[PDB]
Amino acid sequence: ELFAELRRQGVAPTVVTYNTLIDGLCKAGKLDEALKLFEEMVEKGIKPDVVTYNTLIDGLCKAGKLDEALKLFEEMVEKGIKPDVVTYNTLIDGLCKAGKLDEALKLFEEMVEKGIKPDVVTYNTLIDGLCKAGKLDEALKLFEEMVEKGIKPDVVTYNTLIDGLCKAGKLDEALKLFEEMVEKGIKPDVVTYNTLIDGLCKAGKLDEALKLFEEMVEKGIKPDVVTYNTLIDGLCKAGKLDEALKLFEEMVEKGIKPDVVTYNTLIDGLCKAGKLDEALKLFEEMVEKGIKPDVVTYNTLIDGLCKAGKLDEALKLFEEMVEKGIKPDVVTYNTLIDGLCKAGKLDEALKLFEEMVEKGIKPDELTYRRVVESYCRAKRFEEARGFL
RNA sequence: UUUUUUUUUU
Repeated sequence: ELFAELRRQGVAPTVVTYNTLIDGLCKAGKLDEALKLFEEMVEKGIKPDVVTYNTLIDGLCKAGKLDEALKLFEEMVEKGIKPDVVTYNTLIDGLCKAGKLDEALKLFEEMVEKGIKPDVVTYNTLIDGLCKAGKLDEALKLFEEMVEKGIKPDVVTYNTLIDGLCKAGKLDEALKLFEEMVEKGIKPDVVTYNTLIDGLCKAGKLDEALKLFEEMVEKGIKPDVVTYNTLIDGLCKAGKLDEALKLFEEMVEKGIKPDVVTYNTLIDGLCKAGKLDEALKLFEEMVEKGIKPDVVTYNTLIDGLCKAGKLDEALKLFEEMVEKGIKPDVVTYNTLIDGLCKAGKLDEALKLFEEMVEKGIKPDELTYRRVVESYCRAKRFEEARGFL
């Protein structure tokens, strides 16, 4: 509202004010209103700049609308508004996270071709894409390459590689790398410790994780919500749910405020244990304390109910889910498809795939495998061949 | 004023 008022008087809105606003709308979520602000400013004769483009482009990548981001990239190049190292960083990230690492490497080549030097963020972004694509190998290569270029690895560089190494099973390497970053002027942070803690929990070394938690508290590094979500998931997975609820209480007492992941993590643990009551209790409680269940909450509950054989209840939560405006995803659909299919409700399952395709959700491997399976033991085999 | 790392669901 302050905008109209500022206009009203004699203050001509800058491009930075529109950029600030558009960023706000792109974070707050509402993308299409951001686009609308873009058109409004274009109209008023205020020229969108390279920051305007980068902002919208980022927001479109993170709304899943990649190809639209690329439309905007095209458009900015048409206008002579030259993409900069940030434009390319944004797009490289967007491509890596949409499973198009090869195209990302393309943009990486191209920016150099245009006299744009990759910076520490470019490298961090690619080392992350590389790791998450299984290519630890290439990631470390890149880590050598950036030092060759005189670009100084930062905390994010080390955090990224510590994580990749953990995820590949190489806990010992991650630890040695942690030591290396300390032996340098790089002070680890909450993320370094959170990453290491997660790595220790995943490898079944929960007490080493708790030790490390003590050490970060000692070293003056305040644990955050992620720290506690990580230890809570570790305890639930280790089968120690009492202790996890204890840590939950404890974080509330330490002034850490549980978020949606805290609640999903607990709901998962309780569902997996078969304590579907306590789980539903926490679902209602989170809504009560005003923490909006997302798609993972409902997915988690639905899978808990299907696994218990409470199909009706599960389906019901799917309905309530939609009615609350919560948009399903491929996980929701794989879960119900799976559950229906186990129940000899292959027809409905197929219908669920139909709807899935009709709302604009990609089916993914598991969906394919699953509906093929169900089509088979049915048994309509030509029906499956045509479905693929 | 915009871009990179850690935790939860099939």
